[PDB]
Amino acid sequence: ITGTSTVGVGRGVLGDQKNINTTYSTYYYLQDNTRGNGIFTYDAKYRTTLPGSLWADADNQFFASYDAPAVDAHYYAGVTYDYYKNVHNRLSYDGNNAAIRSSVHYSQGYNNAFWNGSQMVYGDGDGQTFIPLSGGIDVVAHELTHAVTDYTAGLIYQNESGAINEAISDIFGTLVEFYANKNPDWEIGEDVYTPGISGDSLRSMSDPAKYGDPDHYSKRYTGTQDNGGVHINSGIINKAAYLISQGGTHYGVSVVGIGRDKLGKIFYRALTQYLTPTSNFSQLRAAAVQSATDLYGSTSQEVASVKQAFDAVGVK
Ligand SMILES: [Ca+2]
Ligand SMILES: [Ca+2]
Ligand SMILES: [Ca+2]
Ligand SMILES: [Ca+2]
Ligand SMILES: [Xe]
Ligand SMILES: [Zn+2]
Repeated sequence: ITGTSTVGVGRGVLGDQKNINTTYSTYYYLQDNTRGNGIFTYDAKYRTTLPGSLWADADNQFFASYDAPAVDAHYYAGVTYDYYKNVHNRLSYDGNNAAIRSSVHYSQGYNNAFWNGSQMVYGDGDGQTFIPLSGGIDVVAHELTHAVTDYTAGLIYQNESGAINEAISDIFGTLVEFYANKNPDWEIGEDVYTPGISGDSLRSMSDPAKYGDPDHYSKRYTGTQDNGGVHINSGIINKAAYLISQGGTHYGVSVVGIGRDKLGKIFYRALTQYLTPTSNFSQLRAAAVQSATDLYGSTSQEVASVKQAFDAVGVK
């Protein structure tokens, strides 16, 4: 909508207070004009027609329980926007400052979040398995990364390409989490998963096998479920990324870690300059090697580390 840029305040899903960029025009809207062509958050009002209505608030204070998922959706979209711009010189998900829209309160007890080709959608969770999914900055950035992927490599959401696609989103979801620097880890969804159980999460990049996901190519899932295991076989690429960053010895193969920032630069370049819609794991390894080569030189530690990491997860 047209109006004047303001700053509201409220509370997120985990009860933390934050300021949010809003727009004033009779009501204060969850519309952030400070980033590209706007960040827009909507109320789906427990139904599934999207996007729903642009979030409207009478006094620019967002402390109602009902407000909390909207607050975090809008805020964490801004953080994610900030990461890609500041760290990779990318302007929103299409690279040309496309408007970022999100809808919260989608359906009833909906234990998921997703990118629907045009926008972010967040369930509220059933309160058992999940609380409103926008509470997790890694979940928000995972999903927005899918948009980035869809506009760049275009990895098909099936079999190995799909698994890479999932990994990329877990990878950048995690790097945005570190970027924001609130309790960062190499786990996924821990902030909003199983409110009754502490110390768990949806997936682990540091040890995928903690939840039955493969950490080695010889352990890959080959059935047809989950689009050919896109959230399952991602663990193999997740572990590779973890090792490039953090180092370690995995099934006997030692990797020299090179840190999160170089991890991000290598995988961002692979994503935007080398991967294609039908890339497989073996082509991801080659893309990552070439990317590290472009960035640091063929005799670099960085290249050497990439080779060890894929070696360690049995990807040649
Ligand atoms: Ca209010
Ligand atoms: Ca965390
Ligand atoms: Ca996490
Ligand atoms: Ca939990
Ligand atoms: Xe983005
Ligand atoms: Zn995903």
